[PDB]
Amino acid sequence: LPALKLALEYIVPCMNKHGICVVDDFLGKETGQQIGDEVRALHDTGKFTDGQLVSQDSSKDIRGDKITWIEGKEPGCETIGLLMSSMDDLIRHCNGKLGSYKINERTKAMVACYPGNGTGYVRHVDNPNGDGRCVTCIYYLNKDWDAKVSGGILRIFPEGKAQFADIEPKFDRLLFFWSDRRNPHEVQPAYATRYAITVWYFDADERARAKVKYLGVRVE
Ligand SMILES: O=C(O)CNC(=O)c1nc(Cl)c2ccccc2c1O
Ligand SMILES: [Mn+2]
Repeated sequence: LPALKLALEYIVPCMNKHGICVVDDFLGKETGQQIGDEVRALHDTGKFTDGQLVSQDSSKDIRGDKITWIEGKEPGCETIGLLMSSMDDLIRHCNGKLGSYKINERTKAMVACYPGNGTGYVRHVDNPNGDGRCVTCIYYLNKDWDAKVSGGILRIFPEGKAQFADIEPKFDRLLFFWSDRRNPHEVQPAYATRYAITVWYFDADERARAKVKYLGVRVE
């Protein structure tokens, strides 16, 4: 599907209505599997961190999600860069229709690997203090994921709503949601290796004034 039809007929109305939007089969099996291959290659060659220290004898320490930051131009990351370009194309075609936000900037990609040792990620808000991030975009890479046996569901707790939104981390699934306090969320314990790629998109105004908050030119 062209970035434009998805954006205009699904992503814009869904984000303005629900603030949580899922696109399945975003890039297709061939491209999705190549991205999976690149991510697994990064993992197998030690490009990830050792993992979030979950509990602290140091040999018995439990570590959780591993991460690596990817620009998309690195050797062996070109298909990740293609994913990032595709995300950018969608956001570009949503211009002026997501909230009243103006998006002209993003982060690098954060590739995350939950190692499958029963660790997850605690309930949190991505941007609770106004750092400029307005949309969280996550792409999942896990073929034939069965949450009934592997866990790893993303559970979102939409504000003002007495309800859960449970999202399985399915292969070739793209997810968008508002990054601020509207969408507290958690990753339930994962019992199999679980990969995802996240990009955050900035609202230009919030980012500009965030620079005032968290602050140079020489004076002679
Ligand atoms: O992977 C998922 O479905 C959802 N993950 C997250 O919400 C998530 N959020 C943050 Cl802020 C971090 C932050 C650092 C490392 C991993 C994260 C993560 O997986
Ligand atoms: Mn998060």
